[PDB]
Amino acid sequence: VDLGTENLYFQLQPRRVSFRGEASETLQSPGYDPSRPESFFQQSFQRLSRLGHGSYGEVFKVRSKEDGRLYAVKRSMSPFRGPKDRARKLAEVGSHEKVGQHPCCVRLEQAWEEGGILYLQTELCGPSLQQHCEAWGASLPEAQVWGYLRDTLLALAHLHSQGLVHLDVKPANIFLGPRGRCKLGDFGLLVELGTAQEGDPRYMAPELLQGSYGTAADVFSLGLTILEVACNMELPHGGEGWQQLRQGYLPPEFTAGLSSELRSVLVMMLEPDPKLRATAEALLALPVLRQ
Ligand SMILES: Cc1ccc(O)c(C)c1-n1c(N)c(C(=O)N2CCn3nccc3C2)c2nc(C)c(C)nc21
Repeated sequence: VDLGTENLYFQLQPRRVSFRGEASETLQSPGYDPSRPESFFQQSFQRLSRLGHGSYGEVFKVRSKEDGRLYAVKRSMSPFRGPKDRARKLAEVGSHEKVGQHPCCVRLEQAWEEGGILYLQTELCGPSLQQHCEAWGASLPEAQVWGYLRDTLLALAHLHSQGLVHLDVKPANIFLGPRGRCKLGDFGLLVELGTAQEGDPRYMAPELLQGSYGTAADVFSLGLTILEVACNMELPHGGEGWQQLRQGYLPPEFTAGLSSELRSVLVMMLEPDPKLRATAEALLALPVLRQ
């Protein structure tokens, strides 16, 4: 109703977080007894390794005591600051669910809050596309690039058909599947056009400087994502180089080795004018991007 004015503006029992509807907020698991002081997360999972960390919190590789299967769990660092912070963190679950089952989107298994900490349990993926390129140590071969471009386009087509904008497409937010596949993840910044925060400046669509939000923004971000991985090219967060990449410039020092076909597709994705920029649907229809 109105975030920032709540009665009791100022929970040691876990509560399921869902905007889908199931009615059962109560969590249970083998290995979990709510009368013991450890959290649901502590009692219900074997934490195997830390996959990542930052200001947001941490991600663990875990084995579920429920099914013996491997998952990734992301947890927030600190208790919610208050109801706006809580509403903003929970909105990730709403967005993640709103996305849905799509094979090119990271699948959310369940989410819960406890002690003001938010936990999201997803499928365990492979490394991020950024981590993949770091391990590769060079430009990805185009055969790999075509598969990751297709997969991430399928993911964007799925979001965009539903009026959803990811707003933070980049190698760090794309995760390897088996067999040269990948999945779009990190729906924390996703917005629903015409309803109710900024992506990585290196990948940001030029029209966002004027607050012009649209699905086209994601196509531009994926353009620079693919340019980066295909050319092993570090993207500037600002200055002349940042501007040039938003004026149709492809640096010849990095891009001379691109196939005409991959170059042509990147030019359509990097079109500065969001009204002229190709849609994900339009790109997936091109014979060069089928099967
Ligand atoms: C948990 C979570 C909730 C929401 C959501 O949108 C996403 C995408 C995730 N999510 C995974 N599924 C990760 C993962 O599965 N891995 C990648 C890192 N990595 N390294 C080796 C294997 C892996 C396997 C993962 N990793 C990190 C560092 C972050 C920040 N989130 C990740």
